Amino acid sequence: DYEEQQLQKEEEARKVKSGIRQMRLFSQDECAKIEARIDEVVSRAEKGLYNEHTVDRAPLRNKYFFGEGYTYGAQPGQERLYPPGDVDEIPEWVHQLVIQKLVEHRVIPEGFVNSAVINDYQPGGCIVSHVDPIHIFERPIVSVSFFSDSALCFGCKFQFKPIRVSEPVLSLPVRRGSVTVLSGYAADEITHCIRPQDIKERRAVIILRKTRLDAPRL
Ligand SMILES: [Mn+2]
Repeated sequence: DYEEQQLQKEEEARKVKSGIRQMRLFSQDECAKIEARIDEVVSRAEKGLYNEHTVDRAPLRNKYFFGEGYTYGAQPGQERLYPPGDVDEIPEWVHQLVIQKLVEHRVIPEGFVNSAVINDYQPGGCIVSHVDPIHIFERPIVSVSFFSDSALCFGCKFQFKPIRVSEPVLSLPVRRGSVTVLSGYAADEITHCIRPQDIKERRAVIILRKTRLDAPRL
């Protein structure tokens, strides 16, 4: 049975990989300049200069929503965009330093991205198993990593089983300055998550997405 389980995990991992594209697009210098602006965002949030729904604080992780943000609404799936104008606009530097570079290297089309979420993790931070809500966001899902090298996990059923019973279907290395593009199986047909032990130093990720025109709002 365990041999079968193992072969099955390998097969699923192949399928996950089919929907993953990665590249290193930001040099150490570009990363440093972007990292300084991420620190500016954190500073302005701590000064209380953003709207309430822009900033979501948790013990080992903060989220900063720009352009569009979402939350669980009263109950498609339950996630809902905030009302228009509730979250702060995407900062110019995200357009100029990050998105424009992605467009230049043909990762996404011009005018695709209208949502930018900055996730800032301290060592030990955790994200629950999830699929990016398909009734909110079009594919592909793009993420850009900063401050340190880490890992993104796919197939996250292990989160709900005892330690030593299960493991991620795929652990994907995500290096500082790398761009990760999720489509097909990887974005639609399996969960992803982050494990505390994989965050060894501060890690930040800029998640760049397109909201559906018909995405429901609160
Ligand atoms: Mn996600």
